[PDB]
Amino acid sequence: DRVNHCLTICENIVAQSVRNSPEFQKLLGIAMELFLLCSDDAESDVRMVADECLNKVIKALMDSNLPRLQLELYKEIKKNGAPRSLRAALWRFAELAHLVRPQKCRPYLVNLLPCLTRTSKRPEESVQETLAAAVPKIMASFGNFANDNEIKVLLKAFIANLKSSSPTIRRTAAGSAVSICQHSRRTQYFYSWLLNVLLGLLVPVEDEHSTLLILGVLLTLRYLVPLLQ
Amino acid sequence: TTTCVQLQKQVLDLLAQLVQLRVNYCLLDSDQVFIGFVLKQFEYIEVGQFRESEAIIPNIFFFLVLLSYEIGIPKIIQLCDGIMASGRKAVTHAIPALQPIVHDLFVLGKELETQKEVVVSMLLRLIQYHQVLEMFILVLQQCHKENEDKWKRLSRQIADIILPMLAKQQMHIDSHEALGVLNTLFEILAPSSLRPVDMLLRSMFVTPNTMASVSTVQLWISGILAILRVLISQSTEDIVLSRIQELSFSPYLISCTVINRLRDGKNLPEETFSRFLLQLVGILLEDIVTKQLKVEMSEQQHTFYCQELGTLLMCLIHIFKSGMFRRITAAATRLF
Repeated sequence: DRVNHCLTICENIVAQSVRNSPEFQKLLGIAMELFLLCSDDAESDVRMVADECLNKVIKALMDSNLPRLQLELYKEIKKNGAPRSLRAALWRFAELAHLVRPQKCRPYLVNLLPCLTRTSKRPEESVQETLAAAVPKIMASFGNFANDNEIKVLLKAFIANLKSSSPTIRRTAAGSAVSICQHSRRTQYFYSWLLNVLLGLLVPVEDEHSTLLILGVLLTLRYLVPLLQ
Repeated sequence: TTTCVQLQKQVLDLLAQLVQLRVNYCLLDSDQVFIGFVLKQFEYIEVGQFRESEAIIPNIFFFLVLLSYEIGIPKIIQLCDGIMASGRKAVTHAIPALQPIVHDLFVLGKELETQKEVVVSMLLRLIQYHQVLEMFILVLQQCHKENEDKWKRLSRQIADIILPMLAKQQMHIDSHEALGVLNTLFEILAPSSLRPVDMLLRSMFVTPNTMASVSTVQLWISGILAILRVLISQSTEDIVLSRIQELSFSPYLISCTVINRLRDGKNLPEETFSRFLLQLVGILLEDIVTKQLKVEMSEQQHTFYCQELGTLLMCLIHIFKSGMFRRITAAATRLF
């Protein structure tokens, strides 16, 4: 009954042919909250049905109503709750980060930096491993719009996860920090800043350095060498 | 509503066609929302907050001038000046903006003359790139068709701008297309602008700052080649050698110890010109042989450096075979 409920919600959203209406926007917001509630329940049926269903709803509506969507989409990032809900959410929204306009990109950056600081500290391995393909897409679409101090704070936030013991969180922090510095604003200055920080982490080498940290620093340098050319 | 840029490019080309084919401007029946949105895109480009502005800007300016033939031309020149005087590098934003402006203002009363002077001064501010030199070849041809006195004065003015830039290696001549455009620029330029051989020789016999870098050598030898083709073509033999007789041009300008300290850190004009040529050959061959392939130079720099040596040996062959240069051949037979 819940599967057919989410599916009839889909077939009643799409078959309106009524766009830019306040009733349709309110119905779409309530039903979008219902979709990311449909994607939470623990079974392989309801999650996958709501997943393909929500992809149909998003791809059917990229033309007309884009900013109402990503308004509701960032509203259900900011809640910062379940792993699977935020995971599928951040999938879709990193994929749709490049459909924004450069008129509205600065508020989405100002509001996406605290949520990236929040979800950069989550100890779940799957949330990190799906944050691997999000900071490149968001910081390629939005990255040229921040100032210096915000990118310094957000780089220190991703550097503070190089100390962990899981391999996935270290490689996602590495790829995240490097892909922040790929598209930032002044690429060579941030490359020199990460070289200063990473060589400061291993200053004189005849010391104890918590070898997981050494692995993380070498993985950051493996991602950072190919762009110093 | 979009963000993909090739859609925006095709929409601007479709509107350029709809304004070329003489329909009314009834696509915006009441208001002017589209063109104000285009001006807002100019604001977002000039700030720098745009992702793929490289592939959109000439179609925007072509649409603006093709609309303004019915927006003033001064507003289009002020937008191009706003991109130029405050923005990114100029091979993608400023010069593809200058192409549809200059091509659709010279080829196709007093206000036109003032805008011509402003656009010419803008091109004089951006001489350093060879695409501006192609655009200025179009300038010189469209001035030579109209009147010759303006042609001679404007050629004189850009000639004594362009020769100190060749003297101080400030001209980007790293490509073969840059030498091609530079040589066709000096061919199409007026003969009375280059007729005293003072400035063509004071910019010829020059020494670079440090020839330890590959690009400095490459720009210096490109300047020497691109002025030496003019000295072979435009001027005779006795005039050049007498002009070297009057000016104190020593043949020990680039001697062996001068080249070595730059890499580490009674005379006939026959003698000076011949030793200068053969020692430029020495620099090119000793640099092609004993330099590494990916350590010191790139792959395109290697082909253009080999290609410079090819064109300089061709210039030596044309000096030795044409029969117009007799004294230089006698000097080379007594200097080899």
